Amino acid sequence: ELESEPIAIVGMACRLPGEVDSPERLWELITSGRDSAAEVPDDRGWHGNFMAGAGDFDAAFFGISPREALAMDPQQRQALETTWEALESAGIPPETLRGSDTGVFVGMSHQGYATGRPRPEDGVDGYLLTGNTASVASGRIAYVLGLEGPALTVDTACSSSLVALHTACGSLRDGDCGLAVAGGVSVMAGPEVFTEFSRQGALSPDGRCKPFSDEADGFGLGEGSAFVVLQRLSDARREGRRVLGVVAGSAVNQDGASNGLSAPSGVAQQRVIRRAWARAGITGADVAVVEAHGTGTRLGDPVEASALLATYGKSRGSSGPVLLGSVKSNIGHAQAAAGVAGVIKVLLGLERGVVPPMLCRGERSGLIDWSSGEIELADGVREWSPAADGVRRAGVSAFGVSGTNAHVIIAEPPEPEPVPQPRRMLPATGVVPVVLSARTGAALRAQAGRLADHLAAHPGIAPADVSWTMARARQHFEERAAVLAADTAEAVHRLRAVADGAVVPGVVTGSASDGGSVFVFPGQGAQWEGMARELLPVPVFAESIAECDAVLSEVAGFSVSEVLERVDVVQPVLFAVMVSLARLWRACGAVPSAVIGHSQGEIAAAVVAGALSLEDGMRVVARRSRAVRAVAGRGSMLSVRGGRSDVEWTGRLEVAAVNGPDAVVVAGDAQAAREFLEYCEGIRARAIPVDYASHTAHVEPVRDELVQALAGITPRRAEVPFFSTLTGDFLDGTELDAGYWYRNLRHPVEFHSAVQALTDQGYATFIEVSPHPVLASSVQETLDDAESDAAVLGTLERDAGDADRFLTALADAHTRGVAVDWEAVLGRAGLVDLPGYPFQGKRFWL
Amino acid sequence: EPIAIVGMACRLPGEVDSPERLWELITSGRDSAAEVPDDRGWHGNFMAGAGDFDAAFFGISPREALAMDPQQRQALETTWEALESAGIPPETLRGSDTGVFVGMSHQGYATGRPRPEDGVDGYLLTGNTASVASGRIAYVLGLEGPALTVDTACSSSLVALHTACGSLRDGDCGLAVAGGVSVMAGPEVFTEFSRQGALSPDGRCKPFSDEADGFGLGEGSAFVVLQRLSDARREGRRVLGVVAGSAVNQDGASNGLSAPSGVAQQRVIRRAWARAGITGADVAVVEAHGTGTRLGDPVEASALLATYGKSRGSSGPVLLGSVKSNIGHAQAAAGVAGVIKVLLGLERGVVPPMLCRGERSGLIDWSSGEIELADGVREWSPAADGVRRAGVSAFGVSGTNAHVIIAEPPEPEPVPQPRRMLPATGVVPVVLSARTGAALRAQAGRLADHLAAHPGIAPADVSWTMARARQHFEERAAVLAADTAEAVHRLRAVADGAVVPGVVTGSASDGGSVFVFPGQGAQWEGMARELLPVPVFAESIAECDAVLSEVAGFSVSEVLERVDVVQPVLFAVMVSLARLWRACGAVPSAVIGHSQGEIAAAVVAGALSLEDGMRVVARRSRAVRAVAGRGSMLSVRGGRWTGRLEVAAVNGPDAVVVAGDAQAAREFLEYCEGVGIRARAIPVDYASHTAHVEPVRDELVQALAGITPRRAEVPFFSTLTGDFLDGTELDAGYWYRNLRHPVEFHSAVQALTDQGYATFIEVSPHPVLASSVQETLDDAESDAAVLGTLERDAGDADRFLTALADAHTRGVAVDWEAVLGRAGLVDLPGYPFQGKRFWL
Repeated sequence: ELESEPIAIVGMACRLPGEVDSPERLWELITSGRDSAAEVPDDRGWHGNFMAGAGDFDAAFFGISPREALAMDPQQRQALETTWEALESAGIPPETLRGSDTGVFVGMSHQGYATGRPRPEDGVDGYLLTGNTASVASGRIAYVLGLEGPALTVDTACSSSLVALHTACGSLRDGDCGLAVAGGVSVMAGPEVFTEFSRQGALSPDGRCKPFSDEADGFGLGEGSAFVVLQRLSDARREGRRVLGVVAGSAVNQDGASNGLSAPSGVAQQRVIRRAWARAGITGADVAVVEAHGTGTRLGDPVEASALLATYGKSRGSSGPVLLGSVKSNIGHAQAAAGVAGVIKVLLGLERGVVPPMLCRGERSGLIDWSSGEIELADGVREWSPAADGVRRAGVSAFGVSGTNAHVIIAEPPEPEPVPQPRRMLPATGVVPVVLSARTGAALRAQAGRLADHLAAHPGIAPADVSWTMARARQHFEERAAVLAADTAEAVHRLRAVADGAVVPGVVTGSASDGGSVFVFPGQGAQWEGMARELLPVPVFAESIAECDAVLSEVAGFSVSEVLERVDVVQPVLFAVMVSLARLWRACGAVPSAVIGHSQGEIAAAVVAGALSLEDGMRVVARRSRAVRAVAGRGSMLSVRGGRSDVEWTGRLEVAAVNGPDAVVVAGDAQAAREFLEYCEGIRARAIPVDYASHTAHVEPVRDELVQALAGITPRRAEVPFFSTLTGDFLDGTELDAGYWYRNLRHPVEFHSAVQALTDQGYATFIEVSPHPVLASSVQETLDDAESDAAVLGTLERDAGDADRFLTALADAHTRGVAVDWEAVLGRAGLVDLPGYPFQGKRFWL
Repeated sequence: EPIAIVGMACRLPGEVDSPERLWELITSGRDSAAEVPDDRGWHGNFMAGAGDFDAAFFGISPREALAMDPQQRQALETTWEALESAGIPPETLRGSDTGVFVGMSHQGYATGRPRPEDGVDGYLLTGNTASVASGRIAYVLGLEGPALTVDTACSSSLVALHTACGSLRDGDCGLAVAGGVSVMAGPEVFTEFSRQGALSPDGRCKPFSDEADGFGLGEGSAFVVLQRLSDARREGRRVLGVVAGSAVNQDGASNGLSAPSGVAQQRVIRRAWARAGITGADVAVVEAHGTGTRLGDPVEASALLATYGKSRGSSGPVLLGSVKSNIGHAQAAAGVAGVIKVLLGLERGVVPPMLCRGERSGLIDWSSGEIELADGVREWSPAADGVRRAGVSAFGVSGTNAHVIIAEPPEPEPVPQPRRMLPATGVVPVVLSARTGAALRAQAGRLADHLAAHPGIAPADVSWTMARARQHFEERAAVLAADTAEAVHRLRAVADGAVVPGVVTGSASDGGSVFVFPGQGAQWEGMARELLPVPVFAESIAECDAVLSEVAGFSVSEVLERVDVVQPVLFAVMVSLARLWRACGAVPSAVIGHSQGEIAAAVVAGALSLEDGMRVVARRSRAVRAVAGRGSMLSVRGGRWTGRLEVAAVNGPDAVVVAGDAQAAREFLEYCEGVGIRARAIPVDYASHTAHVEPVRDELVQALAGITPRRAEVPFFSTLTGDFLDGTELDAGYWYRNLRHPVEFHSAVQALTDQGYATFIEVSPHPVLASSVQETLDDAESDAAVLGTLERDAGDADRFLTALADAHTRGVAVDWEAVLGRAGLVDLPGYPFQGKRFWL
């Protein structure tokens, strides 16, 4: 039950010359047949291939000071940003990795950064050693990401990154980690490496590698950053990762005693090729493509070609000629990153099912025996013949100038076992949310512009995939935005709206907060005929509604009563929609730090908090609302825009609620009200459709009777902190007896007071759990008084009791920082390749 | 499989140049703290010879040696030493799947614009890029397994050791070199840690002491040779200990890249026990990262308490220590250093001690009494298993951690030992070699110093180790000895350049060896009877006896002569001595013969079967007997009655044999006694190589007419024709013209000399022609050497062992495994490196 388990490549990232800043841009360069040879930049201080942004670093993203960033070797910084991008390609939000066996293996050597004396002004003392010692290149990644498997920096020159891959594959097979980042980085800071190869006469004047060409006259120095994410195939499939290829086998060895430390030996190259085949249990006939070391040196190219001839050339059998190429023909010699660059080239190929081409410049080298016809240069895009197995495979080679050699077999990934897919809460409406996050607003804007450009340049991409990917395969940062969209084109328009600062429907913006969420249960006038009907397909919701039907009939003979009103029906139905909407938020991941209610709302809130069972909570609102129909006739209520005290004629009307700084309820005698009302026809007052006045003495008649009816209820300790609008503070759920429920009907509702307290205590998000926003505007006004940044949210709305509205609410709750379990909401779609985090890099170059 | 440590080597501060010196420094409670050297540029711990390097040894230019990072030079010389500790002649590893794993980081060498006068242009980069530190060992030594350099700061060499083991388990290589080297060339590292305030002003690491106040910086080489236990046992290597389990993890998010985390340390310790299939109770010793940091040491102690301190259950407190207390923080070699320290202990069966200073840190919960500081030497309790174990930690400042369980080597499955070729006589040869004469004397003195300081080590172990477990270089010397005192005495002679009995000196050479077969008077009564115990010899005498019985009656008449018996018996002794040389490794490039000796030479070369050769010498001899009585031959010192004596053989520039009629010889002798010309008769009544034998011709040529001359598998150089003969030319005629034409031996030795042969071996019971050959070589101004085999009144195993040693000193290939068999590998000084200082 143990063997060389296949290792899977689940992500990849690279920064390479020729303006390549992602695997996909590398594909463009290779199919274009453009190269990157250009003159050395002046901004370094002393022809070749150079990275666009070698010295740019989003230092603030990773919490690194600008002084330390200036001291960090540009290789340390590329490795750190490219590691991040690789995990994003694997679809792993890097936070989930903190405390993980994840290992880091970085191939690298020294390139002459920070060799002068430190200009004291720059103030890099205390940072320069750590910014430039090899082990830190790998240790820093594990520090910044909280990774806890092995972290090593390895130097074998040109093969460094393939040796790092080889080591990570053993680490994974051995149990030393369960996920690994492996790759290499180089940035030619100083001119020492270029100078030594010039002196040797090893560099083409072009700056271009002409691999296997008659025009080969030396290699072109390059640089870059190339990283893959490795995982044992079993763990990959079990976690449903998107496998890009697999390392079927790999090998490492040494030239030994060649003719000069740098001299190449074809025999060594053959043996390393053959150990790889052995580890992978294949023969050369099973490999259609070879991505060679391929540096364009007159004497080395034939050495490499003779060993391919002696290995891949023989017994090709059924398999036609082997295709041969080298990515150095487009980007130059990327030194410590050369190997994995090659590996990312063949992986791009596997995606598209074709053999990646090479910039063939001129005629084949006359020094190579092509007479067998068994090796062909990959001149343009070609068919990738599977092997007799039906498996496509490639071979990648890196032969370092210190004599250590590597060869790796990359194979297409096996077919995944199909698994039963999880269900998506909320019926499908074609509308999908697409969420964005960055560490600043400029970065947030840039993310949105890039997603829009990608989706415009890549249409046909399934919006469900962009939705799932940006919610499940990306980390959520401080500054957020979300865009509802029914089809790709509507996404681009609204993503551009985020990008350019436009307010537009279907687009929301917000900052994520530490503080808790408070569920506001209003009651009052949240009802509308036909409410929340479109949510009865949702089992979480429908089930709550059904159990509510059971216990209502037993206590009031009533039920759904919305297949197609009056106070002792409306209140038992608004109770039911509110505890149901609450359970729906719960099952979508919004967990309440506290519950608060307005009058009857407090009964749904006590249920939602666990202080009263669903049964007792129904009985309390059924026999509280039957008891109010018994003091009908005389009595009514009115809303009065304008704050209390100013509204505070006596003995017939009194203040019965306070809802915000600019909103009060007054109640008392029916006629007496019309009096106040038509008085104000000359304040924006308005009367509530009521035949009685609660929170007044008109209710003392039903006291004792109510208290009795609800004497069998059993208040329990709450699971969620219940804030009493009566007491004005937190209250053990045992204290919610009939007395409390009478005193709730009689005493005045100090709701503005409670919202002020909860704002004082630092709660961040108020979610009105109701079929129509009733208190939301009043709460929003209270927060403006306290000059607060707390956010207020509705759930459903009249003409909006649909899933599309709850989806909108989920989108806004998440944008404010409420934890939406997007897995439970958008089930589990596939991972699509979308732009990475939009690093806001500044230049640092000592 | 378990990976075995089969060799080990280290250069460390405190004058430590070998694992034994480490044991010295550690058991005598001294430390190496001292001021920074002046000669480096710019308090700590420093290697004595950090900039010394034997560039000529590795064939490296002095300019390239100047450009090379001392870290690269030390790694090269220490890798050699570790290979010698393994008993592996490094040349036998050329073309081998041997892996090189080098832990290392940058340390400030070559940081300034180089003085053009230095001439480093073109070597600086190669001599300072990290990959070349391991790539160059693979290059110099021809190794072909993986070669990596790795940097995980203070854990580098244990991570290196961890990677090698996985490489060995994976079949990626079959032997690995692993370790770490650091040399504080410039002061950067020192300045940084000073600024941070982590460096004790003492320069001294005080691990787990209340007096801890920072660590002291240090440097070092520490390397071990690794091999799968199966393969080590097969090759019969000496296992110092086994890497039962190793683990590597990272601190992740500690309170700073440098901050230590105990959970991280606990987890890596427990992964290593899982790989090794043990629990903390089974480990008696922990060698720690130590350092002596006020805040670091308690994190390490807390993690050790939570693993090695829990659930010991009547196994006693684990012992605790850190070699940094004696040598400081070797940085990249800190780990293997600690490994070598616990290996030193495993040898002697005691827990190696630590220089504990002051009182135990009050920052540490000693209250369970389950962890005890390794005060002085202690008993190493084995575990219930019965296996002695130790744990070694190295925790990197980049946050990478390693813990390694070192265990005692398992008991070797015993195996029947190969037989020695020669009968044992308590006399052993100990052979010496190095690249220059100076180095040879140096190796001699260090072996004498070593033997003086460890008496009662067996001479047969010294013999076997020096002959089979070291490479043999250009300048050689051999010493014969029957006890250690005598070896010491003669080894001093070699060291002092003095001439003494028992001691031979010489230079190995490219040319081949010629087996020289005389006839003459090599015989003596009872010759070689002492070699009959040796099967290869006995079997050949016995097979001669048979063929001679069917051509005469005599046989093994070497117990309790005349011509038709002596020439047959000399023949059987020479061809048997030839077979003994060959079973001992000596390949003849060519054979040459003097008269009847050519028959021996033709049989040794395969041109005649043993029978046809016996037959030729038996008849040829009887032929002489027939035409005897009158006639005589005499030796005459001088270069080369007229028709009554002629020259019958020219043996050298000053030696001639004159033969003729018996009376005319008596006349030539009296004249010589008068005129003073040195001459003496040869006890014979015949005159061979004159017309005196013509009579018995046309008779032997008929008796030897059924001989079957075959083609020779060894070039036969005809003294007769003075050039190379196909063995099918060796017909009866030849064997007659051999008896009648005069022996032009001197001319043949000149000829072979001019073809570049290097070594002449007289395959005879007594060296008849050897002094003449030397005379011939002296005049050609030739550096070639002349060797004998047996000797009149010696002729036993001792004289043959002596001959083997002299042939080895001159370049002849002696098997040594065939002559000595297996014996014990013992630790003896390494190659005597002759380093000049290099430093930019």
